[PDB]
Amino acid sequence: PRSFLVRKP
Amino acid sequence: PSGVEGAAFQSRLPHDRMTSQEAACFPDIISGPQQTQKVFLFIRNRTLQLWLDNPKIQLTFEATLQQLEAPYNSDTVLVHRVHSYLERHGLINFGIYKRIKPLPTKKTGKVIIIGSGVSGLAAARQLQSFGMDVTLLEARDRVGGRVATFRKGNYVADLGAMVVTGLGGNPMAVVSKQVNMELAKIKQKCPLYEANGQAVPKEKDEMVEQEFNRLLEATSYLSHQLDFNVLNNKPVSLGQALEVVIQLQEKHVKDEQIEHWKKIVKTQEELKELLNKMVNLKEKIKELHQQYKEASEVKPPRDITAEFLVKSKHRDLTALCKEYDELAETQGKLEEKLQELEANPPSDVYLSSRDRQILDWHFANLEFANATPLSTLSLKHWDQDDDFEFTGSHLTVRNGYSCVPVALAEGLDIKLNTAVRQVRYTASGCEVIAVNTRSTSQTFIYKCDAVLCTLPLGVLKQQPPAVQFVPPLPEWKTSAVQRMGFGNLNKVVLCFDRVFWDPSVNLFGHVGSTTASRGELFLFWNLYKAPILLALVAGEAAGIMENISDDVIVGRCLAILKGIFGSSAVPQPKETVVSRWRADPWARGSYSYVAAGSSGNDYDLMAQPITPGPSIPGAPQPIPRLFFAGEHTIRNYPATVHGALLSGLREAGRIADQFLGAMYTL
Amino acid sequence: RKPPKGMFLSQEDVEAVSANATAATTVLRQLDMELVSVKRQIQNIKQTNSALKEKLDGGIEPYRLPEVIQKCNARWTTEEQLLAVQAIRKYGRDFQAISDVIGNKSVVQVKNFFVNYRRRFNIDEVLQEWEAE
Ligand SMILES: Cc1cc2c(cc1C)N(C[C@H](O)[C@H](O)[C@H](O)COP(=O)(O)OP(=O)(O)OC[C@H]1O[C@@H](n3cnc4c(N)ncnc43)[C@H](O)[C@@H]1O)c1[nH]c(=O)[nH]c(=O)c1N2C=O
Repeated sequence: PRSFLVRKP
Repeated sequence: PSGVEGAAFQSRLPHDRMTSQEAACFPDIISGPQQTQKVFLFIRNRTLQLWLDNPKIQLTFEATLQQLEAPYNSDTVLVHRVHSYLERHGLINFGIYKRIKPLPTKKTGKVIIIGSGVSGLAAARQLQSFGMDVTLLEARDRVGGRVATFRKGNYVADLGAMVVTGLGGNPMAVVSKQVNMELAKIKQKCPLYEANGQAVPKEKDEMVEQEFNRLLEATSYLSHQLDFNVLNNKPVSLGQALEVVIQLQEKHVKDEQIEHWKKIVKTQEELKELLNKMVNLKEKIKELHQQYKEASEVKPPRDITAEFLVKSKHRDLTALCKEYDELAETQGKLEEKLQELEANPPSDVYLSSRDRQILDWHFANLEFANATPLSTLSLKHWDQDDDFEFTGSHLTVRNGYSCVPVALAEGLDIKLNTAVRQVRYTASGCEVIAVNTRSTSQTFIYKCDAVLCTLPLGVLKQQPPAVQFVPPLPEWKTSAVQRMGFGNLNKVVLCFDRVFWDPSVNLFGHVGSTTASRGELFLFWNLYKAPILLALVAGEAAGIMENISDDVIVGRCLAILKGIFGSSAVPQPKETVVSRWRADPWARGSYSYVAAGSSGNDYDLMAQPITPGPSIPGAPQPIPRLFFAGEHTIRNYPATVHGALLSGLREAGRIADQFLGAMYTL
Repeated sequence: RKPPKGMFLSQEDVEAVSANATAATTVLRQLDMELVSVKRQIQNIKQTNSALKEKLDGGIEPYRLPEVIQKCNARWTTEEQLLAVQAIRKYGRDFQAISDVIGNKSVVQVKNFFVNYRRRFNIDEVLQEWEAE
C-alpha cells in the first residue's frame, strides 16, 4: 500500500 | 465530520447516498422516491452512530428503535431491515462486545475456517455471533498469523503489523475502544544519517525529498496523460518509469547547458567578426594618417589641388575614426554580455553521488511501503488503494499488536498446530484434511458445509502446492494468484539495557551506500516503553538478508548504530530477533502488492467464492462452498489489518446470507 | 494536463529514450560528446579573439586629429569654391563630406551652392565623372 510511506508529505 | 454524518464517514460510507451494496438489499428504496431514500439514509446513519458511541455492548434492534424519533421510528420494518443489514455485514456488533441476547442453544450449519489470521478470527467471531458452528484450523501454535509480537520480560516488539494507519474511518478505531490497546502516536520527524554517521543537512534533506515527491508525480503523468504503460509487449513498472523520468531529467540538464554555451559561441563568434573589422580599420587608418602627414608636410603656400588633398584626407580620416569609435562601442556591449552569459551558467548536474543516494533512501522508503522492489510494482496501479486512506495520525501499539488477535480469539474453537494439507469441496459439502505440525503422521478430517480460506497469498502461490484443492481451483482464480504480487520486508529487533538515541524522535533513517543496498537496514524505529530499537530490511535487500545469520545482521546494525551515536554510546544488545517472512512457510512473504501486469481487479477475483460442479449430472447448479478472505482479497484496503479484518467481516456476512438466508431483502 | 514544473517530459523524448535498452545512455552520451565539442570550440575562439584583441592595443589615439572649432559663413571665397568642385568630383552628393572638406559651409550652403553654380562650374560634367568610378 502507498499508506505505509514514512514522513508522508 | 460530526453527527450522524460522521458515523457514515467513520464507517467508510457516504452519508448522503446509498452504496451499491445497499441497492442490492433495498432495491425497493433505491428505485423509489428520494424522500424514502433520505429517510433510509438517516435511518442507517443514526444506527451506526449508536453502535459507534458505545461499541462495548451489543446494539439490539429494540435499543435502536427506542432511540429513534418520529417520523423515523414509524416504519418499524424499515428499521428492522436496516438494523439487520448492518448487523449482518459487520457494520455494527462486530469485534468484542457484551452480548445482551445470549447465544442460541443450538447452532445451524458448520464452517471450517483455515487460519486464525485476523481475517480468520474476524469472520469466525461473526459466524459464531450468527449462530453457526465454526472451527478454525491453524498451522501455527499461536493466533494472529502476520500479527506477530515478540515478548521477553518487559521487552515487547511486533515483527508483523505494527502501525494503525489512522483512526479516521478505521474499523480498528472500534476495536481500540473495545480492548485495552495503548495507542501511542507517531511523531513524523525523521532525520537521515548517511553512511559516514552524520545527519544530512536540512537544505539537502529537503531538496531530495522535494525532488522525490516531484519524481513520483512525473511517473503519474507518464501513465495517465502520456499512456506510458506498455513497453516491449510487457507492462511498465514503477521502477522503470522512475528511471525514464530521471533520464529525461538528466538529458534536460545537458540540453540546457548546450543551449547556454551555444549562445556563448554565437556572441564570441560574432565578436570575432567585429574585431576583424576593427583590425582592418586600424590599418585603413594607419595608411590614411601616413598619407595625411605626407600631404601636410608640403608646407604652404600650395595650389588648391594640394590644399584639397590635405582637407580631403583630413575628412576621410575623421570618418574612419568615427566608424572605429562606433565599433569599440559595440566591442563593449558584447564584452559585457559575455560576462553576463558566463556569470549565469545553468546547473552542471541533475543529481550527484551524494544527492542520488539520499534519493535512494526515499526509494527504499517506497520499497518498504509496498514490500517489494520498485521494479515489480505496477506503474498504472501501485497506488490504486490511496483514495481510501484514513484520516488522522499514524499510531503504534505499546503493548504489542498481538493483544488484538488474542482478544478476538476468546470464545472460539481453535485447533492450533493443525496444518491443512488438502481441501475437497463438492455439491453435498466439503471435507478438509489437516495434519499435526508436531507429529506429521496424525491426520485429521473435518467435514463442513463451507470452507472459509484465509491462507496467505504466498501460501496460495506456493509451487509445489502446500495445499491441494479438490477439485483444482479454476483457471480464472489461479491466474489471479500468479498475476498478483506477494512481497516481503523483514525486521530486526534490538533490545538494550539503556536509551542512547534521541528519545523524542521515534524513527530515523540510515542512508545506504549503494542503490543495491538501499533497503538494507535503512530505518530504525523507537516506539516502545522499554529500550527497544527496531530496524527495517526492505526492497531487494529483504530477500537476501534472509540468507544471513542473525549475528551477522546484528553486526551490521551495530556498525550502523555506532556511526550515528559513536562507537561507545552503543552497548551490546541484550536480546536480538530477526525473523524471515519469506521463509516462514505459513506466510511465504509479508503482504501483497499490485504487481506489474496486475490490477486491483485481481483482488476482486481473489474474493469471488468457488461453486463446485453438480454431483449427479443434470442436478441443479449448487451453492458456493469455498470462500476467501484475508489481506489479498480486499481491493480497497490490501495488506493493511483493517483490510484483513474487513475482509473477514465481508465473508462472514456473505456466508451467512448464503447458508442462513437473508431475511432483510423482502 | 501538464507535468510538474521543471520536469521535461514530451512524448518524443520518452520514445527516444525507450527505443532500445541502451538508447537512454546512448542519447545522453551524444549530448555529452556534443557539449565537449562546443566547449573546445569556445576556447579555440577565445584564443583567436584574444590574438585579434592584442593587435588593437593602443586603439587609434596616435592616429587621431584635434577637432577644428570653426564658425560658419555664407560668402564663397574663390578658394572654397574650388575646394568644392574638387570635393564634388570626389564625393558625389555626400554633402556632409563636402561640408566637412570646405569647413565653413553647411550642407544647406553646400546644398544650395550646387544649383547656383551648376551652369558656371559645369557641375553637371563633374557629376557624371564621379559616376564613372
Ligand atoms: C512484517 C509485516 C509488517 C506489517 C504487515 C505485515 C507484515 C508481514 N501488515 C500487514 C498485515 O499483516 C495484514 O493486513 C494482515 O496481517 C493479514 O492477515 P490475514 O491475511 O488475515 O492472515 P494471516 O496471514 O495473518 O494469517 C493467516 C493464517 O493462516 C495460517 N496458515 C497458513 N497456511 C496454513 C495451512 N496450510 N494450514 C493452516 N493454517 C495455515 C497462518 O499460519 C495464519 O495462522 C501491516 N498491516 C497494518 O495494518 N499495519 C502494519 O503496520 C503492518 N505491518 C507493517 O507495516
